[PDB]
Amino acid sequence: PSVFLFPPKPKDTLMISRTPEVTCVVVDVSHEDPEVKFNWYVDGVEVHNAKTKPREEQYNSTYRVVSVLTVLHQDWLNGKEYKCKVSNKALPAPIEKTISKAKGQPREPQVYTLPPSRDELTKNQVSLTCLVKGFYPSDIAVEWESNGQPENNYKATPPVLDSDGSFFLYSKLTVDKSRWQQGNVFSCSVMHEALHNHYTQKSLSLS
Amino acid sequence: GPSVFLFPPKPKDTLMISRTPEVTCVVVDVSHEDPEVKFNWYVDGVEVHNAKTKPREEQYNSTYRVVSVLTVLHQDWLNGKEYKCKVSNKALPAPIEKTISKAKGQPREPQVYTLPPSRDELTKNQVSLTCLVKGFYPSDIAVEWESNGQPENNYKATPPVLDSDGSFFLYSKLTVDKSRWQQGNVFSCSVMHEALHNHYTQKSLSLSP
Ligand SMILES: *[C@@H]1O[C@H](CO)[C@@H](O[C@@H]2O[C@H](CO)[C@@H](O[C@@H]3O[C@H](CO[C@H]4O[C@H](CO[C@H]5O[C@H](CO)[C@@H](O)[C@H](O)[C@@H]5O[C@H]5O[C@H](CO)[C@@H](O)[C@H](O)[C@@H]5O)[C@@H](O)[C@H](O[C@H]5O[C@H](CO)[C@@H](O)[C@H](O)[C@@H]5O)[C@@H]4O)[C@@H](O)[C@H](O[C@H]4O[C@H](CO)[C@@H](O)[C@H](O)[C@@H]4O[C@H]4O[C@H](CO)[C@@H](O)[C@H](O)[C@@H]4O)[C@@H]3O)[C@H](O)[C@H]2NC(C)=O)[C@H](O)[C@H]1NC(C)=O
Ligand SMILES: *[C@@H]1O[C@H](CO)[C@@H](O[C@@H]2O[C@H](CO)[C@@H](O[C@@H]3O[C@H](CO)[C@@H](O)[C@H](O)[C@@H]3O)[C@H](O)[C@H]2NC(C)=O)[C@H](O)[C@H]1NC(C)=O
Repeated sequence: PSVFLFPPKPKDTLMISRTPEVTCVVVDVSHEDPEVKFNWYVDGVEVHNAKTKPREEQYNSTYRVVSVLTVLHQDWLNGKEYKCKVSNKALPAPIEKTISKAKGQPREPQVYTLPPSRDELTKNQVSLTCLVKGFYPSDIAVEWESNGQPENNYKATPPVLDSDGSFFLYSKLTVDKSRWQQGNVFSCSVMHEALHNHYTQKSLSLS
Repeated sequence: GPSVFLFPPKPKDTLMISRTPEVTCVVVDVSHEDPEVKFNWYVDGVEVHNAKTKPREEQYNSTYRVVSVLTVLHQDWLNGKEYKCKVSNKALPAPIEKTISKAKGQPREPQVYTLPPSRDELTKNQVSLTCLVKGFYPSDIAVEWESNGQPENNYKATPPVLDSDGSFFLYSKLTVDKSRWQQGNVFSCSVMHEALHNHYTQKSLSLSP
């Protein structure tokens, strides 16, 4: 029986309207010993608000059991540690796992929208690029939209370590050439702890 | 006990005829007492006799490490031939065999596009010159920057990323002093990939006053 502990999603911790959660997932729980007990601690102090799922049988004949703790946005961002302790009768000592935000001094992202290269205008679809650089830690959300609605066809690269020890990434949005040439506006919005109000937005249009 | 690792050539070694692509078979945790290792090599089942093994390197836990390098024809690797390394030893029951070959899949030509820095970046000491490379398959690729026929190395590239059509893209960011950009220097983004004519293409980027 193994334990895997998951941090909340970055967008959820950066935005007070959303609800950040840490998730403790226990796998390889047997039929022979099918009950699990969780104990949840924030900075070593036991908490009691966790919601545990009823166990679910997998295709491989084992059980999956999941416990979810809601965390306060500011506790996560302030580096508090979350411990999930799991007990089972086929376990000599219970497994403990501990998670918290990436350590290190935060650096603020610099966001740059780059139009498509002149050479790409011969194609039916063009590439609008969002350079997000100079940020730390790596946890970040970068999204594209137009007229306040999420754009369909894009992908970000993973964050990459830069020479100064900060991170960068690129997000590529693909749009029909006509939509660009008709002069529609597109915006890359970025969320990160080091941004004022955890949010900045940069637009990009043909002119 | 004894393990074997089989490594492939560096993409660009295979992509330029002047360079020497190698398949490298490394053997580790060879016993202190009965060490002698023999290397057999095969290309599509057919034995080849030009591998250059190095004498054993004794470690600091009474274990030997014995590397063996096989030079490979460029066009063989690109044409999907299979390279088998066979390592035998007295302390093995069966000799260990490992096989390796190029990533499969229909090749697709990368498209290459240089993007200048956003005007919002010109308030900084250093600016970002960007090369987008998309539509390529397989992911094996080399991207490099230069100026005035000297390599320009203050750049980092992203990993290849699977795009929404099965092809890969990546970006490579070059960082240069703002002054160098403002003065009209040409920077170029070299791309090397099996699906490009002559395995090479190059795109340039300069300031427009
Ligand atoms: C019966 O069925 C059961 C049910 O299926 C089955 O259970 C399964 O068991 C296996 C192992 O036994 C479990 O495997 C584990 O999976 C974990 C979760 O993996 C996923 O998430 C990872 C992280 O994702 C974030 O981060 C990535 C990079 O950092 C990003 O790429 C992601 O996008 C994502 O980012 C997002 O979140 C960030 C915050 O986290 C945020 O910043 C960011 O912005 C963004 O929002 C991914 O890495 C991972 O992807 C892997 O797999 C896919 C293919 O599916 C590949 O394409 C990827 O490249 C990658 O390889 C998943 O999406 C893992 O964390 C866990 O890893 C650890 O354990 C393994 C060995 O098991 C180690 O090799 C590994 O190194 C990790 O351990 C290390 O650290 C610990 C301590 O920290 C250390 O002790 C250890 O020694 C080691 O160093 C592992 O792989 C699987 O989860 C179970 N499934 C389920 C459904 O529960 C069961 O086994 C079956 N029974 C059998 C087989 O008998
Ligand atoms: C005794 O000492 C030597 C040297 O420290 C150890 O050799 C090392 O063995 C590890 C374990 O397999 C090798 O790891 C391999 O690394 C490559 C990276 O390219 C990876 O692709 C492989 O999958 C694997 O993880 C490692 O290369 C090797 N070190 C060296 C310098 O060659 C050995 O394990 C030790 N033996 C013990 C502790 O019993």
